[PDB]
Amino acid sequence: PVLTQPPSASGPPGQSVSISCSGSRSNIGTNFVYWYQQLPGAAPKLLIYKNDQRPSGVPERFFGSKSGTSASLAISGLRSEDEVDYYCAAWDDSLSGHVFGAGTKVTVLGQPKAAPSVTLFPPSSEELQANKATLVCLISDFYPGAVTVAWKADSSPVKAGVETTTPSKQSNNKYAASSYLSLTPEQWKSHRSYSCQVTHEGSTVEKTVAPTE
Amino acid sequence: VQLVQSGAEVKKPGASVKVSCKASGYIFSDYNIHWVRQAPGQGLEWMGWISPDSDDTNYAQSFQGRVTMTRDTSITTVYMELSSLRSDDTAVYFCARSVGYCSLNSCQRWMWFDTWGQGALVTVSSASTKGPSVFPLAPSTAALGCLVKDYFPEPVTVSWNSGALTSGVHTFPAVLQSSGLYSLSSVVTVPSSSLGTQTYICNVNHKPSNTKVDKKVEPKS
Amino acid sequence: VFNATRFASVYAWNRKRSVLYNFAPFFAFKCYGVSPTKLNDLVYADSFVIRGNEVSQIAPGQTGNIADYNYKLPDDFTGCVIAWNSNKLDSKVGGNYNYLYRLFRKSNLKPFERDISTEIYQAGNKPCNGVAGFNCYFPLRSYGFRPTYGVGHQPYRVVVLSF
Repeated sequence: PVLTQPPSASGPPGQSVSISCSGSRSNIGTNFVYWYQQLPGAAPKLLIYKNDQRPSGVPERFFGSKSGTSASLAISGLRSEDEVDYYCAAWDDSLSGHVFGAGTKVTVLGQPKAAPSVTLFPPSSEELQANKATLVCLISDFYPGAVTVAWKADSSPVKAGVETTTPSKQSNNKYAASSYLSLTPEQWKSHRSYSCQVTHEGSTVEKTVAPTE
Repeated sequence: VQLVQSGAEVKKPGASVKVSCKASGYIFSDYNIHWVRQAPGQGLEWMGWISPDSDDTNYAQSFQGRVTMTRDTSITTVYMELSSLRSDDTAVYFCARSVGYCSLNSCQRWMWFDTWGQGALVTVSSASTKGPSVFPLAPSTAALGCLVKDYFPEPVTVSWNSGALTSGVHTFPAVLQSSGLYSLSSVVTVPSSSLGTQTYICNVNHKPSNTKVDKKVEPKS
Repeated sequence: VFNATRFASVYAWNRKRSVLYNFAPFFAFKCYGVSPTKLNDLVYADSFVIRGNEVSQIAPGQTGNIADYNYKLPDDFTGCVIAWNSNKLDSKVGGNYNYLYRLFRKSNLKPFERDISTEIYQAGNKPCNGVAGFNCYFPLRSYGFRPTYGVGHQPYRVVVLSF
């Protein structure tokens, strides 16, 4: 018996966006529901309480109401502050505990498409005495940040030993990630060449490394 | 109203956690202190509350016999005990003050969390700490960097020539392998001419083990 | 019964089966049938908390809000009621939501009878099974207490001594 709601809602600026929240018998329609706004990487604070009421300092453009066993929240005006996560909070009597929502993401509706850049860094000589061989492959300057990195060894793709990182947030509205590989030092000379490629916007970029520099 | 929590520490599974928060600038006896956890990836989750005038520690049904919550009213603190923490309990933890005060069960209709302290997250896994090792990276514009592996715990910072070259420095996200360790990479992009007259030194550090190894990078011809 | 730290609300009151003048000054110390000069020359314990406006509603045979919906004395009665101040014990900043009352019910109660139920009241024609929106309201409402309240809104702890 948990609250359910759409994970993300997107709208253009100029009109409002509506967030719906439906509950069970003992979540909504028998008790009040509250809305919490979470700043990214900080403590969330109250935005809607008592189903039509707001604390002082909250601007008079946030609207919430409920009709049946479901509640609705509407936000009018989306320019620079309301691109955060929202939570549907209410009291439950069946579980006798406070329950929350899954989390609603709000996105407003000029960045051009950019081709990714990949550099296959060759291994160095210090790793030879460590009995370890890790191939490093970096990707950057790609939009959007939804990429799949694949490794090609000689004439066959490889799945074992892959490492994939979640793309991060830069200072120029860009996403970047990285890929590694677990490898034995003897196996580096054992193949003809190794390949690091990524699938981004239908563009697969090919870089090849050789053991003979 | 101000609420201050403690920092984040390393906890190997099977050990206990020391998480607490204090009350300042207001009367501590007339407000309940609820606790809310949040794992990264999904929504919030409720823990329980403290009535700071008696001994009433209600919990949720899921974690009824798992958690231990204790009041220490002398130095206006609220302590919390979780022993034998498991892999699903890796979350940031908040303590929050609700307006008003009630200790019953049919009184939560008018209880919402007004103010929140900053969160303190907990850790998992049997890795206590390992001395980080910086590895040279040869070029193949130009790009050179230094790779560090087997460092624990987070965070670990990188700095290039005491921050003199900060342009083009990208802080890549950390990675988790199957062995449970972490690897971090940081690279800087330079043009294709000024290499031999600019000795780029990346300075790394690790605060818990107090280890900071500064290393030169040599191009390979 | 008098020195209890926790007092229940009026809708779900406690029932418990010396000198009484060693307490605080009393707002309402009146008795029926017997007098305080006759009680010392002479038993149930039902206690709850009532806001300062409707303390006079606790009386044998008169209508009102708490005297018609939560707890009410019959027309015939031989015991009596003691009311006393409680402002530095049960009132605190931010409100005290432990003290509830029931406002909506099908009809008035039998004497010496209590009801503990959260069935949502119906005030119209469409049967609302579990939706407390319009025309269907939750029975129990909470009335907090702040030190900014006046002389008629303090939570007065009260008890009846039925004989």
